[PDB]
Amino acid sequence: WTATSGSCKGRCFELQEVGPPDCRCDNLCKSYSSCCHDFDELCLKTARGWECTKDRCGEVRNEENACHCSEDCLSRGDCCTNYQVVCKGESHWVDDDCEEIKVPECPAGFVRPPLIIFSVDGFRASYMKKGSKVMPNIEKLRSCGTHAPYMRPVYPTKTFPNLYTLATGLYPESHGIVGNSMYDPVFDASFHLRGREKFNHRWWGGQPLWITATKQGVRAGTFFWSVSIPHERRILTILQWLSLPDNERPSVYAFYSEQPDFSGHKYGPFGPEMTNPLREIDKTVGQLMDGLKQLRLHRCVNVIFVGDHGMEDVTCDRTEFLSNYLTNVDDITLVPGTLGRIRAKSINNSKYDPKTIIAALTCKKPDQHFKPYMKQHLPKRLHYANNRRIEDIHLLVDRRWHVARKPLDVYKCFFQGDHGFDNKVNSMQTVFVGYGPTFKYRTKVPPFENIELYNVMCDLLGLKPAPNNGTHGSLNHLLRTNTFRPTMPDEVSRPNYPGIMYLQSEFDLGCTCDDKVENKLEELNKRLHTKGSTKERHLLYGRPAVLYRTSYDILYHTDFESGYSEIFLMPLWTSYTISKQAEVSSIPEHLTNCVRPDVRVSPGFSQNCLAYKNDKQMSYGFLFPPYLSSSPEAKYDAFLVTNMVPMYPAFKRVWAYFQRVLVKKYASERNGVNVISGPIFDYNYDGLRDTEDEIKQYVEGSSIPVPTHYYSIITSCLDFTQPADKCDGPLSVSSFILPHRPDNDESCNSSEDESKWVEELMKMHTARVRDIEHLTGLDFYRKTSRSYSEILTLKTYLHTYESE
Ligand SMILES: *[C@@H]1O[C@H](CO)[C@@H](O[C@@H]2O[C@H](CO)[C@@H](O[C@@H]3O[C@H](CO[C@H]4O[C@H](CO)[C@@H](O)[C@H](O[C@H]5O[C@H](CO)[C@@H](O)[C@H](O)[C@@H]5O[C@H]5O[C@H](CO)[C@@H](O)[C@H](O)[C@@H]5O)[C@@H]4O)[C@@H](O)[C@H](O[C@H]4O[C@H](CO)[C@@H](O)[C@H](O)[C@@H]4O[C@H]4O[C@H](CO)[C@@H](O)[C@H](O)[C@@H]4O)[C@@H]3O)[C@H](O)[C@H]2NC(C)=O)[C@H](O)[C@H]1NC(C)=O
Ligand SMILES: Cc1nnn(Cc2cc(C(F)(F)F)ccc2CCC(=O)N2CCC(CC[S@@](=O)c3ncc(S(N)(=O)=O)s3)CC2)n1
Ligand SMILES: [Ca+2]
Ligand SMILES: [Ca+2]
Ligand SMILES: [Cl-]
Ligand SMILES: [K+]
Ligand code: NA
Ligand SMILES: [Zn+2]
Repeated sequence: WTATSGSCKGRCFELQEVGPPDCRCDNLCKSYSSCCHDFDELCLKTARGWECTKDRCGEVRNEENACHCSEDCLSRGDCCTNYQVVCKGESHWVDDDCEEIKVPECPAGFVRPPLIIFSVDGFRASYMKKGSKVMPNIEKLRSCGTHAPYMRPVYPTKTFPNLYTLATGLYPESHGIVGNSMYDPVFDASFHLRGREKFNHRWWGGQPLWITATKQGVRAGTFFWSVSIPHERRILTILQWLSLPDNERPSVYAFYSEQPDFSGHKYGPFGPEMTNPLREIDKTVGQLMDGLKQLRLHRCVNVIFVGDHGMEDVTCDRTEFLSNYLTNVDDITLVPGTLGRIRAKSINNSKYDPKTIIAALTCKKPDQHFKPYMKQHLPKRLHYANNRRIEDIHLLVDRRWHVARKPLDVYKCFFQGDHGFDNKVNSMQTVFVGYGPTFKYRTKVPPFENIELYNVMCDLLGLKPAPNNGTHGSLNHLLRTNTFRPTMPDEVSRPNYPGIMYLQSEFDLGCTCDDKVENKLEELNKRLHTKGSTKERHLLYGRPAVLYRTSYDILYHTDFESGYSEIFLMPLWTSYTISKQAEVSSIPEHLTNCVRPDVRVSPGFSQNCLAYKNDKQMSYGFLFPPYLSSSPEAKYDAFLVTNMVPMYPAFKRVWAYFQRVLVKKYASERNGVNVISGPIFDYNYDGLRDTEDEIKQYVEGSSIPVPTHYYSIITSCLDFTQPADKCDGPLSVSSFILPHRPDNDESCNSSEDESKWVEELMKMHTARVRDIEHLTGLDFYRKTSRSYSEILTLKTYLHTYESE
């Protein structure tokens, strides 16, 4: 209930909201059906439009006008944004040359440069180039400020998850806004775009920037705008707030445009109808910048122009129907469209089986335009699992397609655009420009992820960020000043360096190897290798630091070095360098099933071959590949029991092709590579390293835990004219986190040779180094020549494999 008979007089776009039944005058009151009776009359004036004209200059103030051209308007803070251009001979901001903003040039009383976030819905990254002729204000912000070629959104690439990620620095799984539509089974409640459940605070986790600011004594303008407030009025409201007294004036503001998304859905991303929305957005930027210039704020404010996601060509004829695969289609609930999420229609149906739904959806049609996953099997880079609002069964839909339950859902076309697909898809990428005293001048930065921006907005305002998924410091290169200078994390566990401590006969592991094959030149030599003489070649960036409490050993070899876990009975990491000139060899026939005890590591902290023999599902692989041994004698090291890891036969196909073919391919293409590989245990799919008590599967009969995934980090010189092991400058990296699965059901062409499917699999499971850090508790690149912030940027890089 709302007692709508209060008044909005002197309360228009008030910044503190009032409690029901008292009526509201804030920028969300329309969205709550709570505005006072006179809110339209007083707060949404439109009389005489939005621009001063020659005949209005010096007029007598008429409070009915939408904005003013009278002499007092500047000190009142309510002039039309073009007032000084029409009435005082000034130039539009867009017509002024770019001039470096070295320091904030702010009116007295400003304690910090304000931040204005200019957010645009569905603003696809390529609009910056393809629309540049019709967006002169945006183009000047871009060329004169700091810009990225694109900014990566989060998955799903929809509005609500992405705006809230922008606001919090959190993945959707952590902030809780996992879609535009959700069912929370603990609440037993549904969140939808229409309706009122979405206003309940219980959906919205983390700490968004406006709360962060308020808690630390920095005032914030309200970020949300009811859809019927026109853009001109949003801009004028911000500019009016910027004229508040010092004690009342916010330091952080957001504008939001529903365009170009709205028109994109109707017309496709490049429909000829798209030029006009782009022009109109540009005009709105121009109104802000002119208005800031009038207030002497154009060289004071930091402005961020940022999108939530892009837009793809999608029509209703490109819909896949679950009714074509499932016999039981009425026993499921589908969240449909550019992704799918499936759960049982009724929790009383004991016949509902996810395994049989997955199987009925797996590789059933030759051109099938979606792929089912149990959520824990989705690519780890999507970080899309650890939330009860994310259904166990997921469908990753191909770009340009939809999925629906039944044909009647789609005809009971309108639309030519949509979005929501995998966040590496080129059409889903969006934009970032920063312009202001605190951003760099005329500077292009590499693409980055939108989860990073919260930290930077905090830096811009002198705020300590709440705990988030950004890597704070990774975007320091965007900033002229207010950089954040973190210290590397301290190592928690120091390694042991075991020497030869065990005789061969102390091992009863059921392993065999044909290696009784016998010199002081080459005996001193092999001793030096075991003591670390080649470690500078294979460990190029220092050993990784272990950031949690555990017991592990460093093991040196000619060809590779490893950090061996006494708790998990395998390496945490294995590091090796393969030059451009390295040669690939086969496993000799006599060594095919060779596994050799490691005389540095106790039988009690070793794996055993008998467990693998007994476990009919599980085989083994090696982390340092025998194929890349530097010599026949060095090859014996590769068969140590301490280089062995549990592998499903199905996975061995993948891993063998990576090791035998791809590593050498990358070393040829990149002029040598350094490789760090290892196991990952994430049984609770939270993106973080499991403790021992979280492990759900062991090699039958043993204490050997089975990884959920295998990683590799592949580093070389960014200047590929220099070999990876003699690189003077910046590094280049690509990484993956491969799911350790007992079948290759994910890969529909897996019956073909590995050359036709393995690399496509690996591309899908591309990863950042930081993703592997979360998953292992390890900290990489500890000893380079490079600045730490540069290394943090390196750690957030994702190799996406999309074209330009
Ligand atoms: C991305 O960045 C984020 C932010 O840094 C990372 O998320 C953090 O991860 C931590 C570990 O998973 C986690 O720490 C836990 O916090 C518990 C207190 O949590 C509440 O308070 C905080 C602080 O304000 C708040 O942020 C939390 O918000 C979550 O939950 C609400 C619902 O209340 C949601 O609205 C909100 O969206 C958010 O949800 C997300 O996180 C929760 C987990 O907290 C998930 O379940 C959701 O799916 C969603 O992803 C909470 O309101 C604290 O109680 C935990 O303590 C347990 O573990 C410790 C280990 O130190 C143990 O010693 C204790 O005994 C304790 O265990 C007891 O409870 C167990 C569970 O009931 C029980 O099994 C035991 O037997 C014990 O009784 C723990 O410290 C932190 O909350 C989140 N923060 C956020 C915002 O998500 C994230 O990891 C990053 N991602 C990556 C990939 O790096
Ligand atoms: C979510 C969310 N989380 N935090 N915020 C606040 C926020 C943060 C930022 C940030 F962080 F960048 F700084 C910027 C701007 C805002 C305000 C957005 C705003 O005023 N909105 C009201 C209108 C809504 C339209 C839905 S309908 O038009 C559609 N729904 C879904 C659609 S689609 N395109 O199909 O996915 S369109 C959007 C929100 N909003
Ligand atoms: Ca959007
Ligand atoms: Ca985990
Ligand atoms: Cl959704
Ligand atoms: K076996
Ligand atoms: Na297959
Ligand atoms: Zn949209």
